[PDB]
Amino acid sequence: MRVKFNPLALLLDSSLEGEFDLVQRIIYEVDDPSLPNDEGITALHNAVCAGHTEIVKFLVQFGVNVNAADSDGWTPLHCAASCNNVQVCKFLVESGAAVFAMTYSDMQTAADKCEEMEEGYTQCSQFLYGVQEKMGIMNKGVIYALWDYEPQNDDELPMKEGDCMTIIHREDEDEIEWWWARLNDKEGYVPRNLLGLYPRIKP
Amino acid sequence: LNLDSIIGRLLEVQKNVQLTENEIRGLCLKSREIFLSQPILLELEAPLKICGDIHGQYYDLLRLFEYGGFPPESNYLFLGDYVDRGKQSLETICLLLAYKIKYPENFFLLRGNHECASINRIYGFYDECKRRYNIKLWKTFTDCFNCLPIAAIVDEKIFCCHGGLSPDLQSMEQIRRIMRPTDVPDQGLLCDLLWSDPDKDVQGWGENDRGVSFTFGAEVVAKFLHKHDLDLICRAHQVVEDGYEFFAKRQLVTLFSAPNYCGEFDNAGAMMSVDETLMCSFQILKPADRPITPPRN
Ligand SMILES: [Mn+2]
Ligand SMILES: [Mn+2]
Repeated sequence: MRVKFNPLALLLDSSLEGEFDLVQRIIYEVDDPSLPNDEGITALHNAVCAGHTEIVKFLVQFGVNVNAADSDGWTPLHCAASCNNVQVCKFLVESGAAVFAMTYSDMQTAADKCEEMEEGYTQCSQFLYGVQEKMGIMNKGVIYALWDYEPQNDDELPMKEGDCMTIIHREDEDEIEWWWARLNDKEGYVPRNLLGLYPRIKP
Repeated sequence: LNLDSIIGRLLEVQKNVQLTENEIRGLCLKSREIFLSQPILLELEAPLKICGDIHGQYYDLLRLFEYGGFPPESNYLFLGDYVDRGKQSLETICLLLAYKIKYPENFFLLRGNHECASINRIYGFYDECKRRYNIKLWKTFTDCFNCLPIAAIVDEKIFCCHGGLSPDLQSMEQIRRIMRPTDVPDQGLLCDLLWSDPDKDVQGWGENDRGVSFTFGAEVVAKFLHKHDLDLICRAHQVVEDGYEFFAKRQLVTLFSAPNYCGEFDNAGAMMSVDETLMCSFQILKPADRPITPPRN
């Protein structure tokens, strides 16, 4: 009979501490690797904040919730941005990060979290603001729904998570936060803060 | 001495609780005899909850019991530092002593460095006793604090103490032979058990900024566990941001159970639950004080 710690507690700590070998083992003993602690912090949060890039990838390739928000609404992208870590920021965006996800107390996106006085600020903020600018224009305007959405108005498209759509018209028709998109044979407004440049990886 | 009455009046703040001087005296006197009838090195079995510093934060002690289950629903081991700094050291220690007398085989208190007449003379408890009662009561607490056990081993796998390791700790039998009642000496085994700290930047035994005892590094932890076939050291004594903090690849854990310690930190408090298979998990006392779509324009 030996001492062992709760596997979820092991996933959080090993992801924070950089013990990639343990992360690979203990993750198959946790029920939901996306489950947070008592403050909304997940294993992916810890890996991103501590800069353990290989763990960030592994968790994201594993299918964890790339957009899990804490009590303040901080997503992993918010964390990467506050570290001015453009490389992780790009990998998260390519993995389904909600670009326009906003925090609760201040209504700020990840781009707004880049740290003015720390190194890497220019490249990281210009990447994220640049993605906010060209989202729905670059890549032939192709965009992906990161959540389900039943419409609340008649001119709103129903979205299933993973839906691939084209932004026909954005930010220029009396709607700064809703974009006119095409989904298959239908057109309608979609809410920008549930959209990604790329879709999530499926768990 | 009616313990149910006493505990009831202490639990009624669920604000000062007015126990009589003789009631408080009786708590010290009955608990002292129980402390002396049990070993100074406790040998316990899981399941149990383990808690760190309280420092007179009485309302947080009630939160601990609400979360973990009031005695005797759960077994408890407290690692010391019940008094000083906080505003309600008297309510804190009185309820812990009352539970110890009610459930002496399921409720356990270890001595911390503040269960010491030299330390709590100056860090609050002496003043609290003098203000709300008298000096003689403070001396009765000292006689009782001087009989507290100082360490515990859970299922021969978890070594528990308030502070940490000691250069003078070669065998558990040296703990067992410390006689009571005793003060906390200026140096030596009992002192280190109540006063030492781990330190990630120390190889071996370093200096301790408290001016007492030593710091110990990760290698000291590993050697101690290997020699005594232990898996874990569980200690308290230092405020940690998340209520619990690992050291030396999770071979040691620091537990602290007073959230917003001193009102100066924003720390959480934690207790550790050990189940029958020695699976350990942490309950956090938070400091007591699809996404939404945009609107249409
Ligand atoms: Mn303390
Ligand atoms: Mn202490």
